[PDB]
Amino acid sequence: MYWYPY
Amino acid sequence: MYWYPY
Amino acid sequence: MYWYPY
Amino acid sequence: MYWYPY
Amino acid sequence: ADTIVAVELDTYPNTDIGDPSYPHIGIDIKSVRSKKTAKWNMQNGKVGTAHIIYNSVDKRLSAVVSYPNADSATVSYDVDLDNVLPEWVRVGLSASTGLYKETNTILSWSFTSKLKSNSTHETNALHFMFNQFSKDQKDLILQGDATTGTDGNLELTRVSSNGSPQGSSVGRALFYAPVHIWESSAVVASFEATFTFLIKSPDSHPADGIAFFISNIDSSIPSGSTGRLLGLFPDAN
Amino acid sequence: ADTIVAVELDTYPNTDIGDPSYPHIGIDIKSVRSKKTAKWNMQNGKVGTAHIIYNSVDKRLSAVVSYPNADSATVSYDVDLDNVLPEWVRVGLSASTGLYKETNTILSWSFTSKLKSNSTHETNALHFMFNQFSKDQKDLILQGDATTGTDGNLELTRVSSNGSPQGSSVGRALFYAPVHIWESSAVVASFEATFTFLIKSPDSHPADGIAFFISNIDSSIPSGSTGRLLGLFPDAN
Amino acid sequence: ADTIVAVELDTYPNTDIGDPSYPHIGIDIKSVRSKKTAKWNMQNGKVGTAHIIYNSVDKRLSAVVSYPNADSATVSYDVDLDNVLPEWVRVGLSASTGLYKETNTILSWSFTSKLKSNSTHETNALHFMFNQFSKDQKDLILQGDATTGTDGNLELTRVSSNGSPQGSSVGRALFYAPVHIWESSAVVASFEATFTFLIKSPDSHPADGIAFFISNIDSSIPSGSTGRLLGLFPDAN
Amino acid sequence: ADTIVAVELDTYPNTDIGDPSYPHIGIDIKSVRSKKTAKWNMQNGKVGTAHIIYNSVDKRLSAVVSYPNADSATVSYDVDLDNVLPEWVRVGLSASTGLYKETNTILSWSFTSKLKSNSTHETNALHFMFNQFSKDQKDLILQGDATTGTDGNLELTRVSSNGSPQGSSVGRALFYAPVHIWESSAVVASFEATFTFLIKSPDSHPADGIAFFISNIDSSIPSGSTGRLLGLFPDAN
Ligand SMILES: [Ca+2]
Ligand SMILES: [Ca+2]
Ligand SMILES: [Ca+2]
Ligand SMILES: [Ca+2]
Ligand SMILES: [Mn+2]
Ligand SMILES: [Mn+2]
Ligand SMILES: [Mn+2]
Ligand SMILES: [Mn+2]
Repeated sequence: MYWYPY
Repeated sequence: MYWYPY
Repeated sequence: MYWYPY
Repeated sequence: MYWYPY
Repeated sequence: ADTIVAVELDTYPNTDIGDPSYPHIGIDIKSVRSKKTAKWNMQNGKVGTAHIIYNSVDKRLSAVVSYPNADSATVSYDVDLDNVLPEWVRVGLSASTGLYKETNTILSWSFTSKLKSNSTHETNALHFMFNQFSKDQKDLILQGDATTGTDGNLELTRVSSNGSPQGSSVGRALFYAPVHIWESSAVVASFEATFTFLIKSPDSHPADGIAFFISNIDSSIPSGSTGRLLGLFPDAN
Repeated sequence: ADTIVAVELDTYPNTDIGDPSYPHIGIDIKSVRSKKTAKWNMQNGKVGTAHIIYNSVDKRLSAVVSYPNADSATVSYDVDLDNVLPEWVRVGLSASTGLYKETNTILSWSFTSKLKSNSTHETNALHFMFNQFSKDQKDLILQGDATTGTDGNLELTRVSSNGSPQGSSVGRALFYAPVHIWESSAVVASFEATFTFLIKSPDSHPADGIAFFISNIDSSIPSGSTGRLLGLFPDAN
Repeated sequence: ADTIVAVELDTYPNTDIGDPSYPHIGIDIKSVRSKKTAKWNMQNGKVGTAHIIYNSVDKRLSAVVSYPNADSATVSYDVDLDNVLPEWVRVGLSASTGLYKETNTILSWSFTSKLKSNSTHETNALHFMFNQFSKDQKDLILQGDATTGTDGNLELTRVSSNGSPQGSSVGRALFYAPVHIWESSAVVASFEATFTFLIKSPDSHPADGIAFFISNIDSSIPSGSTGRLLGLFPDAN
Repeated sequence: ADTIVAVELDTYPNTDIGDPSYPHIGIDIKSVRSKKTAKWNMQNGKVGTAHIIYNSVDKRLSAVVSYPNADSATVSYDVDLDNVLPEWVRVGLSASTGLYKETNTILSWSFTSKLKSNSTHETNALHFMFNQFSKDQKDLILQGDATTGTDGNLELTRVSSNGSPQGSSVGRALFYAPVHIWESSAVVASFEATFTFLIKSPDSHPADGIAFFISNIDSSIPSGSTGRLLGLFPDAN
């Protein structure tokens, strides 16, 4: 689970 | 010379 | 990582 | 209708 | 009835059903009354080319008709094909003649369809190209008076032995395999069609036109669709 | 009856009819007894690639099957297709199981056929590419137990709900539109096919294989062509 | 200076130079201040795809950026390229990092350009496709910190041995051969570019972006064009 | 020095160095003394077509030259290019005249190179097609007397204002970007070339021919390679 900055 | 109707 | 039948 | 050299 | 989207190369102005007062090109969405047209300086007896493009990102159907060393005619229309055509359709060429005639000869026809579903780059594509038609063209569905074989070319409408166009004639040529024109999960769907025609009219008074169309898989020529109907629509509403 | 030409990926050695004592790749010309074979280090459970090529200039049919980071097998046979097939044909994929079984999954399939006749660069071409199969694949003719959909893959033979291969299964996939494979007048005619498969057998000692074939337009599965017959031939002659 | 048209995948919002308040995609015409943008839900660590299309008939440049099983970002801008770019140009990919970093990895890149002059169908076309880059990619012009070889991929910006992105880095990759993007006598000119990227950011705070650009044949990285300038423009006017 | 591999269209029989007693097509591997030839019924003043094909599976280089409605000549030689060329090369067209002369006009030229390595369907490809040459052809490297423009044609050798062939002329056309012709790890590598020429000689008894060649990236015309040397070799060894 690699997915979020913003 | 073959080209025109309208 | 199933199978070589050889 | 130039030329075949044969 | 059938569902039909077509780009028409109209040669006779029937300004009684919405037609412009001159030879034009237009985009038809389920009706013979074009959504938008554009004056087309048709050159009797000269070979010409028609380019049709459309992509799902812009949802814009555009067409270009040109003649070597001449100004070209261009027409576009913002239309979302997902809400007009079933996802599986057939593509083809239709032409007609009525009181007045012309030859509706096709010298070549190529088509390319790309579909990219969201499993990305996984791309499905169909591409066919015709540079010459043989007498027995099995990958083609000929309807009406349409015939191939006339040495290389595809005669959409009736032409006599001596080579003159006949009146009241209708013919179509659809590609055998169905085409997947659009799909819900599609990231990008596009297609482009190209064909070269030769509209010849001994009595400089041509009619009625040639068209590139897309329709339901089982579309067939409507009754009395000769002349002004270009063999695509049943009436003129 | 039918006319077949195929490149078979034979997974089980039926010595009783010519098969070499090992999984192999072969070229079949109107007979299940390959005119030529090459051994194939098949890898149960691994995704592989098949490549078939041919051109009229060399009249040599060659195939390459390989697996990522492993050696590939190659086989070639000199043959003039003009003297074997009708000029119009259909192309497809065939697979079968018998006593022993295996999944015969196609993850992608693309074909390209080009024919250049006797007129300045007039080239006729057909190209299709399936990177994903939909549940309703209208441009494919499924015969026997063949089915598409199950999340984008073409399952040539029976597969249970849980995913295991069923014995005694047969299935074929033929591209809807006919292919003009040769013309008694073309300078050069060529075609190339590629498809990635996945052969997985639990009861290890798999059977019977997958084959890329070319046949008469109206070919159908011969009765009793399960197992060793690969759903292509009616007998082992 | 250079003349640059680019589609940018901006990951850091520098809303001080016109940037939106979130990761976006935009079209830049000779300036870093995009003519039009569109919110882009960037997914750190996921492979994505970018499709760019443009044809001379519509004179509209469009781009689509998507991620498997996710909504896509789309942006278009009506712009006539004939009056912005020289007829011969070079195409490539540029990326950058500054205070904050990310990996700007390219996994594949394909490009296709078609030009049809009015001597009709006489078509000139260029097409290249990269699915894997080798350590010594001679048909590519690498600039700045751009490198290939990292087993298949093209690293536009600096990445350490262990695999983490470095700050203040600039790199570009231009195709060796010049491209004929437009021509006066052209009936129809089009091109489409596709590439898959992998923007990874250990500290969920990526920057600065990747871009597909078109420029004069001798364009090179401008000074201090790291970070927010994506290695394309000298200033931010 | 240079590394050459070429398919020559030899118009004059230089028996003093191996040439057969007649116009021929040949395959040259690092020597002007063809490893194999086939006679060629050349037709002065007629537009012709050349077709060169090769694939790594068969490792067989074949060429076909023909004229509309006339027989074609074919030649093939088995060779493993991996053991002859560097993995990166340039492709081009070469032509020459000597005492006797001839026009060596190229009306169109297209090339396609595909390389599929060891990873699921990863295919690298390059394709260019010239259906018309512009005066300023930036994607071509012209050497010697080669010139483009003169209304869309590539004139490999000297031609006077009035249009007659000059003796003692040499000229080559190489595609700007390097080509990755083989890779020590590709399942299949192949390339195919096609070009239409026009060889016309007034002082009938024409010389010396046109050749499609593949060489090291930095190849140049050897001095004194006019006439019998086809602008490819420095001597007849
Ligand atoms: Ca009308
Ligand atoms: Ca068997
Ligand atoms: Ca920014
Ligand atoms: Ca000679
Ligand atoms: Mn109309
Ligand atoms: Mn067998
Ligand atoms: Mn921005
Ligand atoms: Mn020779």
